[PDB]
Amino acid sequence: ITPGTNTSNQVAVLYQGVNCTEVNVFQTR
Amino acid sequence: KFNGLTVLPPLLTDEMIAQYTSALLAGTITSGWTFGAGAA
Ligand SMILES: *[C@@H]1O[C@H](CO)[C@@H](O)[C@H](O)[C@H]1NC(C)=O
Repeated sequence: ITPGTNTSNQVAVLYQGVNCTEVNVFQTR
Repeated sequence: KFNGLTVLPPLLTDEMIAQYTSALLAGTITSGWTFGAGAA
């Protein structure tokens, strides 16, 4: 998940369908 | 469902769809066609 590279170099990562115990960290549905 | 198959969730939950059908229905009852053309 990214804003544009013209806007920031920060990114976030989604592990689709994976529970966080198996992988700042947040458990979405 | 596990041979590399996955099912992804929809962007809008059933509760978000039901808020949209409620808003459409409450607009239709209280304000006629006007909420489609501009302000209710
Ligand atoms: C993730 O796994 C842990 C340990 O099995 C469990 O306590 C937790 O309820 C799970 N959460 C979800 C959203 O699956």
